[PDB]
Amino acid sequence: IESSGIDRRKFNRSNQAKWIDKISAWAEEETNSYQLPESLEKF
DNA sequence: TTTTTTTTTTTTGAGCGACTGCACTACAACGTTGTAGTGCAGTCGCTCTTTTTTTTGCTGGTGGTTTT
Repeated sequence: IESSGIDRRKFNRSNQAKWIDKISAWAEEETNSYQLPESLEKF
């Protein structure tokens, strides 16, 4: 846990859990950008 | 095979990016609280060119406009 990393990441993981329902969509969630190793290491 | 009427407009920009406000936790100052950093959402500016390039048969040839 970093100072830039807020404790509301479980809400983003719950939003990503509701995203995996069907593959008919085309646009992914913005919160996947929270799960990047280039962004998590800098935070 | 015939025939009738009639004068009212509307609608239209959206993605990119910043400003500002409220919530939310991390961490140091004085268990608790104030300050700092970030996320999310409502509100708002802005801005979207320029232009020009061509061969065509004067009557090419038994052709041909006009009055009773």
